[PDB]
Formats: sequence, C-alpha cells, structure tokens
Amino acid sequence: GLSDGEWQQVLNVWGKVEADIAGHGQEVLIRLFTGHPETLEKFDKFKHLKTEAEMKASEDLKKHGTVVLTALGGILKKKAAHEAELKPLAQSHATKHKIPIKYLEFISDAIIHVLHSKHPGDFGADAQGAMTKALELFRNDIAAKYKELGFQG
Amino acid sequence: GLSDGEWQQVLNVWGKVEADIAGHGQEVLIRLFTGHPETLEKFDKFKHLKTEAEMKASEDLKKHGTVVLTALGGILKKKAAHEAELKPLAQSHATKHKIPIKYLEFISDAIIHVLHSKHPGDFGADAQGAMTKALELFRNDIAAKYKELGFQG
Ligand code: HEM
Ligand code: HEM
Ligand SMILES: [O]
Ligand SMILES: [O]
Repeated sequence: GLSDGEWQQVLNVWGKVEADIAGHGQEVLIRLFTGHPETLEKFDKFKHLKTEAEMKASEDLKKHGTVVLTALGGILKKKAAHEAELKPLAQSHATKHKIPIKYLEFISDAIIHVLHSKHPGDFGADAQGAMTKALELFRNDIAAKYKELGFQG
Repeated sequence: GLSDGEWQQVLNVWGKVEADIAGHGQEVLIRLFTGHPETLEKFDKFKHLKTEAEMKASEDLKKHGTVVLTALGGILKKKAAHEAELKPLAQSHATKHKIPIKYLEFISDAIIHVLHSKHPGDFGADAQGAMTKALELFRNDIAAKYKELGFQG
C-alpha cells in the first residue's frame, strides 16, 4: 500500500494534471498508442491515426484523454480518502490492540442485532442483507491490511 | 459488492445510528462483551467492568461506543464513494470494451512517463514510486471487479 505522504504526493501531482487536463490527456494517449500500437485497435474513432502529429491534431483523441484522466482522478481521490480512514484503524488493531478478524465478526454480529432490534422498519431482510455485505467488505479490507502487516488476525 | 439500493438501505439505517451514536455504540459494545466475554479482556481500561450493570453505568464504555461507530460510519461512507467511482469503469471495460489488465498496465506506465516528462522537479523518485503504487492498486481493484463481472482481463 501507500503511506500518508505517498497518498498526498499522488493528490498533489493530480492537481498539476487538472491544471492542463487536455494536454496531459493527449500526451498519455499518444504515449500509449505509440508505445503499444495494438491498443489503438480498441478505438473505432482513432485506429486510423499513425503519427504523433496526427494524434495531436485529433480533437476526439484530446476529448477522450480528458475523460480518461477525469475518471482516474476521481478513483484515486476516493481511494486516498478511504485509505486515510482504513489504514490507521488496521494499524492500531493489528499492532497495539491485536484484534483477530473473528472478533470483528463478533462485533459485526452485535451491530446487525442492535440495528434489527432498534430499527426493524429500516432493517428488513434486504436492508439486513445489505448491511451484512457492507460489514463483510469492511472486515475483508482490514484482513487485507493485516496480511500486508504480517498479522495472522 | 452492494447494489445502489443496498447502499441506500445501509446509509438510511446509518442515519438512524447517527441520531443517537452514543446510545447505539453503548448497546453494540454491551451486546459484544456479554455475548463474547473474551473480547472485553482486550480492553485494559475496562478491567473494572465485570457485570452488565457496571457496563451500562460506564461513562467511558459509552464514549468508546461513539468512537467505534463514528469510525465505522466514515469507513462505510468512503468505501461506498470509492465503489461508486470504480463501478461504471469496471462495467464498461469488462463487458463492452473488454480491456485486458495488460493494457491497463500499459496506460499506467504511459501516465508515469508523461508525469516524469512534464514535472521532473515535482515528480521525483519518491513521488513516482507513490503514483506507481497507486496505479497498481487501481488495476488490482478493477481486476477484482472484472472477476465479480465474470471477465478474464
Ligand atoms: C486509467 C485507465 C482508464 C480509464 C480511467 C478509462 C476511462 C474511460 C472512460 C471514463 C470511458 C468513457 C465511459 C466508459 O465507456 O466507461 C472510457 C471509454 C473507453 N475506454 Fe477506457 N479507460 C482506461 C483505460 C483504457 C484502455 C487501456 C483502453 C484500451 C486499450 C480503453 C479503451 C476504452 C474504449 C474503447 C472506450 C470507448 C471509446 C468510445 O467509444 O468513445 N480504456 N474509458
Ligand atoms: C467495527 C469495528 C471496530 C471499529 C470501527 C473500531 C474502532 C476503534 C477506534 C476508532 C479506536 C480508537 C483509535 C484507535 O486506537 O484505532 C479503537 C480502539 C480500540 N479498539 Fe477498536 N474498533 C473496532 C473493533 C474492535 C474490537 C472487536 C475490539 C476488541 C475485541 C477492539 C479493541 C479496541 C481496543 C482495545 C482499543 C483501545 C481502547 C482504549 O484503550 O482506548 N476494537 N477502536
Ligand atoms: O479509455
Ligand atoms: O473498539
């Protein structure tokens, strides 16, 4: 994974990308298509482009570069935000508190029971299934961090 | 993963949690500690809590319940946000465009190349290492979505 400073470096350079996203998007697709020409074959609108000059002149290639880097930027920012809250919790629960995954299963059972008890009108079979899935994603994400840290859990 | 309706059900019941986070947190921890007493042994600062009555009377058990459910709520919301960034991209790139992970590796290397070319002063070795790791997490997260959608990328 990334450290806190590494995530901040990713966010910082993406700010520079966004200040000329058209130029960055063009240069990324030109590098991809010149380095790996087979990738051009996926693009009906671009597969005729041979030279860097032709690729630079394509309004459609420039538009697509912006779409790609916008989508990737959103994924990186949301990943960084999730990591910033998940990482410290996995770190403390692995290294200081030493909490096995089975204990996270026990507290997940308690959360599901309490929500069902308190809010049956907002916690029918489907909503309970949804929360069961959400807490399993949470436990699996902690377990993945545990494996990286070498903690058996 | 969860459907959009399933995430809505999770966030709807979490709104009820947030209306009394301390009460929900207390009830979750007392359910956990009464059902699985070995879990209470992990809390050195609750060594004075033996009985259900003592647990209900504890200021700090209730405060800890708030800490736990506040942290969990934040992680669930940030997970949902990142899932929502990945979903449309994994959908189209698995089912319509059929983009192999090797091609995602090629475009990741193109992004690193363009950032090194454009920002050598602000994309040194460490910042490049950070972005290399972030793009690998992106590819791995898409590969996991590919497997869920039944696409061999
Ligand atoms: C960082 C990696 C990538 C990102 C963020 C990305 C993002 C996007 C986005 C947002 C779209 C438009 C909406 C959609 O169809 O999902 C798109 C379309 C597309 N992508 Fe990607 N993509 C990436 C990598 C690739 C690669 C490596 C290829 C092929 C080698 C590829 C091929 C396509 C194709 C063929 C389309 C449809 C183009 C069109 O009909 O206009 N993508 N991509
Ligand atoms: C939904 C699951 C959980 C969440 C969100 C959670 C969250 C937290 C948070 C935010 C803290 C304070 C900051 C920190 O040290 O990381 C904490 C502390 C702690 N957690 Fe957890 N926790 C969870 C499950 C558990 C379980 C199941 C146990 C034990 C069986 C446990 C044992 C502890 C202990 C011993 C501390 C230190 C308490 C203190 O002395 O103040 N956690 N937890
Ligand atoms: O793309
Ligand atoms: O906790």
